Amino acid sequence: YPECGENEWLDDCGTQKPCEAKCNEEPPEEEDPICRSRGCLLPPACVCKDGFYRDTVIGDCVREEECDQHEIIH
Amino acid sequence: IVGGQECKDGECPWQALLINEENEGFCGGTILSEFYILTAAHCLYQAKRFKVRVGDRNTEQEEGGEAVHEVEVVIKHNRFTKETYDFDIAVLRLKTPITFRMNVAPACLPERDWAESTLMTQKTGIVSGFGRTHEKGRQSTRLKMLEVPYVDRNSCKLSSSFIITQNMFCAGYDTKQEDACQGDSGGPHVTRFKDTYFVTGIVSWGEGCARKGKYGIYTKVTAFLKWIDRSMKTR
Amino acid sequence: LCSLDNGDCDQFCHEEQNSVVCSCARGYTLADNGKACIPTGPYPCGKQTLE
Ligand code: NA
Repeated sequence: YPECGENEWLDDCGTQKPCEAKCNEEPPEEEDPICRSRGCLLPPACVCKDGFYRDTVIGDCVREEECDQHEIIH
Repeated sequence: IVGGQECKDGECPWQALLINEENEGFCGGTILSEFYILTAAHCLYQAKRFKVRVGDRNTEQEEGGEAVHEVEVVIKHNRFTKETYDFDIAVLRLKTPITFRMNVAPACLPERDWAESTLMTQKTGIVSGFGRTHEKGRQSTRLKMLEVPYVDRNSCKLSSSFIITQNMFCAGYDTKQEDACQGDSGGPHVTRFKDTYFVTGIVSWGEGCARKGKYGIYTKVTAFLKWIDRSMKTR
Repeated sequence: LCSLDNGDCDQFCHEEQNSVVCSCARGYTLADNGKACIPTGPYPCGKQTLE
């Protein structure tokens, strides 16, 4: 039962994460249909609140205009 | 379910709960007879073992009434379509058989013709299950039922952002916050006629829960009526 | 004519040579009156319990 973050909610079935709006976007032609299943088919997952893309890099759900940080390791 | 009410005792007896290896309910089922449960093809795609609990009312508590039936075999419809939930129907035959009792009785299958003419033309039906109580809410620990008006087809078709094949039908509200939701799939949609409940649909899929301008969509059982029979021959 | 009131049939109403003919779900059997259904069992499908 993962502990969600400011701006993500808890999907006690998970089936909803697959459909999160992703920051550097470009949407599928058809959303993962798993998202329309009314079954509780997966484990709880924090997924974005409506109106919050997930910044690909900083694992988070921000407003749209905030999708932008560059990573490198050492 | 999203807003309706708990089924009082005796109220939703054909209700079945499919449960995972951890005893967590993940779908429903309608009790058709002592050895048979009607569910949605798609609740069973993950593949791992699961059981069947008839008789439950509160899930945070065991307290007599319940009973877990081991599935002896499952018959997924063979033209199902993950991509679009077409033919989202499947029967389960229990190893051991259900002991009808208070809170545990089956629902009747209607006669196609009579169903299409007299049943599906009733104003509503009754969806029911242990599903989360809000689109982004949690699973309900208590069994809930909801009366949902039949929605007309094109009306259904044009409101959905996805295909409404004739193996499926629409039910709910345009705007009212009442609908079935995650955790509810494979549950019963039974239409009542003079104090008798006939299985008329299975809880299939749907865009969100209670979303304005959207209905919940159900498997049109009245079109797998013969399918359901042959399905109960399995020898 | 079934369409007046399901031909006053409690369950499946139908028409045979311009005569409504009632019928029932498995578990039931048609009362003599040809309209109703008598559960030929303790847990006929469709009736709730508390009863
Ligand atoms: Na709605």
